[PDB]
Amino acid sequence: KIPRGNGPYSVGCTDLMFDHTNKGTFLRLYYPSQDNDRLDTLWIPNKEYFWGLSKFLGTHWLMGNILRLLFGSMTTPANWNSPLRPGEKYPLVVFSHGLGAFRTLYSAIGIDLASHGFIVAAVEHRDRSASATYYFKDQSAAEIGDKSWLYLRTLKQEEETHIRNEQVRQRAKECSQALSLILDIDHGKPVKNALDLKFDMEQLKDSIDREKIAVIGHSFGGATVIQTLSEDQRFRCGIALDAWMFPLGDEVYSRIPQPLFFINSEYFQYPANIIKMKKCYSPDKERKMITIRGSVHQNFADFTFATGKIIGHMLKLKGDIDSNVAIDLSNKASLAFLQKHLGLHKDFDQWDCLIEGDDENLIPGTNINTT
Ligand SMILES: Cc1ccccc1-c1cc(C(=O)c2nccs2)ccc1C
Ligand SMILES: [Cl-]
Ligand SMILES: [Cl-]
Repeated sequence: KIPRGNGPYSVGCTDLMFDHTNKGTFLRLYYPSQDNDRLDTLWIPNKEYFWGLSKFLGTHWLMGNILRLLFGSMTTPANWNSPLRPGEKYPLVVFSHGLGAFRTLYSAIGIDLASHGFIVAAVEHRDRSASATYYFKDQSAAEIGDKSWLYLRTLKQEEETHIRNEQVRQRAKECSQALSLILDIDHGKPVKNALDLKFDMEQLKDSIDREKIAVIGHSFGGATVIQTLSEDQRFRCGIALDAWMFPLGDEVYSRIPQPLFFINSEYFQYPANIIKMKKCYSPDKERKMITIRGSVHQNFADFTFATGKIIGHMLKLKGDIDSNVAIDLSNKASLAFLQKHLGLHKDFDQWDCLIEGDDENLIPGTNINTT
């Protein structure tokens, strides 16, 4: 089980694709919901995501079929297509997934943020960093639901620097484009969802606290946070969850005026990566860094709740720390950070001490020595 949100709001979930092309926005929306008696949300909704997952893990696509057998009916505790909770303007998080992931795989984060009164737009990237994604070749294909699938691209050694940087820049553009889509919907601009789903986008009219915008992401998505902030000032702060810094250009590091929070796992980080995080620091800039004790890279993803403790530890989906304990720390410290830098009038400041790494299961800053 993916945990339910800890906040007071019920959580809805829907998908939005606009336009229908490989250049349009595809996102999964998590939102405060009016109702709590809908069907739970299908975690991985299409067989082709399992094929892409199997390719990314370096197995035969038939292991994809076995993963589908084991996980294809798994749900996440968000009310599918629930009406939006009316009568409040919600701050907006745009969320960026890791390499091999896609929009649906950070629901523990998305649901928790929504349960505290956020709208969350979890982007599906079309940079070939997702294990799979889909779109429609044209308007006829969209109408009949004839999906075109795009699978993870594997790189040769000498494509690494260049293609990862091309990908992070496309990812930033996709985050900006998703923001603009949501902001235009918030006006009441008619948008016809390329997916035929029983959620009226007209509900989102006048629902966004238009100045309270953040970008959050894991791993590749953590780099995407930083790229996005340097190029789109509409984002007011960023949270990089165990950022993989390698994709970022040399130019970005001095170009991030917004507050930035690094939440790291203990066992992923390494000096080359920490050195790159430290390049984002300047005395005029607001920077914070914490490390979750006993955690691994995938503690931020829903894969951490998908198996038992032994299989979990074996597959590096779980660390020595309990997965619920770890995600609570990351989500609560995130809430306090967003309250501070978005200027929210909630009670998230109760977790301010977590921003400083002041907890038995937190390391202030980093465990990694860079000398
Ligand atoms: C746990 C799980 C459930 C359903 C499909 C795939 C997985 C899986 C996932 C990873 C993983 O670490 C990642 N996959 C994509 C991005 S990270 C490693 C092993 C397994 C079995
Ligand atoms: Cl290193
Ligand atoms: Cl790790």
